[PDB]
Amino acid sequence: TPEEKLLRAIFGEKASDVKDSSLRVPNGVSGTVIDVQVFTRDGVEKDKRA
Amino acid sequence: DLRPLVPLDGGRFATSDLNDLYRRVINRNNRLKRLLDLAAPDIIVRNEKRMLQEAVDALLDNGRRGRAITGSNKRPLKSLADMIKGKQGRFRQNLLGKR
Amino acid sequence: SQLKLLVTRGKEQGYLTYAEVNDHLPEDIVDSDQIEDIIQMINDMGIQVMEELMLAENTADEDAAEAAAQVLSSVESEIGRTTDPVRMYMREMGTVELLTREGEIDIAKRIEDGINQVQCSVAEYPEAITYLLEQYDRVEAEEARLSDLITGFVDPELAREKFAELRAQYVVTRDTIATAQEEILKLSEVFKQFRLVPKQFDYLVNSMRVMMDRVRTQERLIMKLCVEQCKMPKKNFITLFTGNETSDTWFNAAIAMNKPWSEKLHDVSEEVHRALQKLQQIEEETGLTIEQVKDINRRMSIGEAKARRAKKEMVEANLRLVISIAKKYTNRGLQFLDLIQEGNIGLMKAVDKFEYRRGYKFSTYATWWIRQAITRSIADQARTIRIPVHMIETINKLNRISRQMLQEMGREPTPEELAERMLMPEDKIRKVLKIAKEPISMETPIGDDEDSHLGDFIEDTTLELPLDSATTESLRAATHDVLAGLTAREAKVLRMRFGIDMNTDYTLEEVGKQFDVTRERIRQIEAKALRKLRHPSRSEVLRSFLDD
Amino acid sequence: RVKIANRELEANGKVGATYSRDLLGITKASLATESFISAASFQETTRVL
Amino acid sequence: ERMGHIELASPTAHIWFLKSLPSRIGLLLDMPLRDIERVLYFESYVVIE
Amino acid sequence: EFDAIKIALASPDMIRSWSFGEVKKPETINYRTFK
Repeated sequence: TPEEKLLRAIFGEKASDVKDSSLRVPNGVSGTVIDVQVFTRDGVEKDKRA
Repeated sequence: DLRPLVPLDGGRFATSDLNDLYRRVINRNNRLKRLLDLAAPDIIVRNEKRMLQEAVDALLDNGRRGRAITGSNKRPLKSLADMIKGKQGRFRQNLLGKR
Repeated sequence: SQLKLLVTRGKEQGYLTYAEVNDHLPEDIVDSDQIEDIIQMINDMGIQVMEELMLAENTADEDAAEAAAQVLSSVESEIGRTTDPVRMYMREMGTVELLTREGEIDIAKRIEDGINQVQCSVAEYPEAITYLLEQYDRVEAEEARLSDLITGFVDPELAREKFAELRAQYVVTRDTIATAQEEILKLSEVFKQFRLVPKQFDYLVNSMRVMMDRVRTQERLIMKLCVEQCKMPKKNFITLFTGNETSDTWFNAAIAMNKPWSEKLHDVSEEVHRALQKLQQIEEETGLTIEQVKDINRRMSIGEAKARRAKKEMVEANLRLVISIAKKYTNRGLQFLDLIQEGNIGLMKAVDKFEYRRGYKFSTYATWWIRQAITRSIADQARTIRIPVHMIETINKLNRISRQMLQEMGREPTPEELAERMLMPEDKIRKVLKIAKEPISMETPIGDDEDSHLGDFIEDTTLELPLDSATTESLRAATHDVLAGLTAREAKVLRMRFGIDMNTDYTLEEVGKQFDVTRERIRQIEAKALRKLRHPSRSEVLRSFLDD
Repeated sequence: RVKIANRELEANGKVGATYSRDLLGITKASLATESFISAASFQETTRVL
Repeated sequence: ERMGHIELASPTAHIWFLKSLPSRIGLLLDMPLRDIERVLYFESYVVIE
Repeated sequence: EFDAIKIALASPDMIRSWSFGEVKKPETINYRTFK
């Protein structure tokens, strides 16, 4: 928009071309992460932690 | 945006039945225009006019003249009259008591 | 009737069960649909019907009570009253004779003569033959495709000489305008051995129709001015107008009548003289008289109607044929009557393209065209998000190679396996099988407590949260403050360069024209102001709007 | 309605209408409502509209 | 909020005003219901003056 | 803001005045680019 425009042109912090949609813990829940399982589509590069 | 067609998870859209009913009215109306401009055999034209009438009545109030059509997943498509009336309609369940 | 006692019985008891309704029905009511509709009648009035402290309410009525009672008394005699489309159509289609066992060739001969009458009717027209010589010269002078005038005959160069010969014959017919009658018969017999392109023939017919319409419109301008405004008498205008049609005596020697009506057409006198000169002028624009071309297209419309009144019969028989054929796709996401309608349209299509010259029976070929058109309309209008027809064929061959690969490979197809067995690149098959699935209805009954539906949980991804509108108005106020801490130079130039509290943000040159200074000064000024704003005491308040 | 009309006529010189009071059930005294919005709310909506 | 319109090439009776019981179309012309729905689906003809 | 709610039939000219354009084709959206 406008003046948000001016506030990014002043402090020069770019507008990132990506939106944040990460999976975060619910509100109120507080527990250790006892497991992590990663599935992938067939023929897709597994990341470092898969 | 009252009869929306919304993207779900997986690319499989989700639509209100009013799109089905508007589509069935529009196809039949275009076909009646076609047949009228072909000088078609007037019994076929009678059938087209009758089907278009039934479609407009399913659109206005389904299950009010014959049997509800249909629906695509074997359950009566809801029309504008169904959108107003009924215990699970619009005058009652979000008009008098809402979230 | 007996249903009267049934209605009063239900009103006595306050209800009506399926047993008593099955008893008290008209015995020969064999129609379950009218059964459902009559129970819906007896219920839609109230009493309510069931199947077995019943104190809820009545809901109705003194107005609709006698309405439904009247409908019941009538429906006691409703013998042939199915009253639904699919059965009404079957009735009115079986009712018509199946009078087609190689009478198709007789119907075809009827069409053959009727379509040659229109041929000779047009071909007797001078200006159309002028148009044809025109298009022979243009199509051979490269105005269109070299065969963009004729559909063969009973050869580029001997055909061009043939058409030069026809051109000579017709132009001498024009030369010898009695003497013109024999030469126009020459014209007709010399064109009678040819065959045009049906599109050029179609424009021919439409031009004849515009001739007819304009001649009748000048007819209206003649008549309605006096025959419909001054009340020009009917039979005298008949015996004088048609019967003369050329001279000044029909109007100029009729204004001198001084009759009760000839004392009424001096108003339109010059107007009907304009109509007279238009008559004779349009006779030129067509070349021959109005009467001649008029009766020409009259007999042509006779032949065309004669042809059409036989396609009707054969489409009756072949529409029984189409209701036969259509029933292989009753569960293709399309209505049965819509299937039959597409089949009927394709049937007319094939009837105008059926040929006796191969001696082939009608059904095997009309069913070809009908299966074509019906699968076409299925692929076209059976799915809300229209995928084109080739995509439907591709998903079909994918499915057909899927059942096969399942019954063989045991476990299931997969994009690797399918890209193996099929000839696709392993990824457009991915998108194909992504595309095939149907949108689930937004009124799906969810598995919840409130009778909830799938349309209640579809959230909204376009709305801006009121913490994010009150985090924009706070920003507008903060920037208006921090800009107020500045000269009118910086403030005005920054509100103008950006879109702040203003319309469209201008470029540098527009800011300069507003300040009468060149763009580089504007850039220096705005950079100066941003430098001034970057430091704290002007940056602390704006920066808190940045959670980054 | 009849009350107010014949009352303002009684103020006039003309004889009012001799009414006779009915008596309905709640599910029919509610059926007769002036405003079609509420009536469409708790009744057969198609009939009301 | 914007609305569209489909232009029916043939007319089409409003089912609310043909099955409202009494049929408003029917009780306006004083033509009984089955006659109306018999001229409707082309089962018969109806003279018009 | 607004007084009573008026109701009546709808003239075809009134229904043409409501609309912002005719609907001629039974197309919802494109299947690849969902516009």
